[PDB]
Amino acid sequence: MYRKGAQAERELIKLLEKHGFAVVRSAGSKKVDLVAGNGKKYLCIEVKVTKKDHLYVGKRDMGRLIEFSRRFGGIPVLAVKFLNVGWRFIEVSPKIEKFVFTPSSGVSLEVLLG
Amino acid sequence: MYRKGAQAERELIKLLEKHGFAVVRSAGSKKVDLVAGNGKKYLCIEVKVTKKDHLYVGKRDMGRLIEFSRRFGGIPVLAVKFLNVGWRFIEVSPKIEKFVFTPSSGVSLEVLLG
Repeated sequence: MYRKGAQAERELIKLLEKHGFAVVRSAGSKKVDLVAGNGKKYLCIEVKVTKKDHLYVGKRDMGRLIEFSRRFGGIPVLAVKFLNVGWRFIEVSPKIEKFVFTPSSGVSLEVLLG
Repeated sequence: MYRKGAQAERELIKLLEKHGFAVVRSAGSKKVDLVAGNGKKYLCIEVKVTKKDHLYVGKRDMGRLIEFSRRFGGIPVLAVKFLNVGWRFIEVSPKIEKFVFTPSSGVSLEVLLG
């Protein structure tokens, strides 16, 4: 186990924990990368990291995130670390046809409050 | 890096999914083994396996379980697979720290849920 993006995941887990959330990273790779919760809000996260100012994500992966989050009772979140601007969080919808994003598509960790 | 009873954990994941739950297994072994949700109920689970007809559960594990469940906002659950008899569950109260678990002192998956 341990995806190639394992280091990025660890960093996020720390950020989230730093904000009062309990978090676990998945051992298998057929669900979502992380699942977090603080008693009020519940997050199901897919983690990515890029050097560009835009990123393309496959339907398969995003469809999986949504189906999982829906059944679990958590918000389907794509966390992207743009190696220049910082972490951006995007709540994805099944209405989306092509999953390509820029930072303005998401919000900051804090803003993601609720 | 892989824990004993990973086979039992995979087994419990299927059972839960049969009941409508979305579930992930933890990569690290410092939190809880499984984390589940169905849209209205959230479970944080500690998985155990024994060839005996009883199992002593320590203070350290239960304290770890209760604390993580409290922060995450899920029901702390101990799940034990008693070979030659089946799975048994018990929602652990924050007022208990150690105990000997037997198949009868626990409940079936159906009752833990409904």
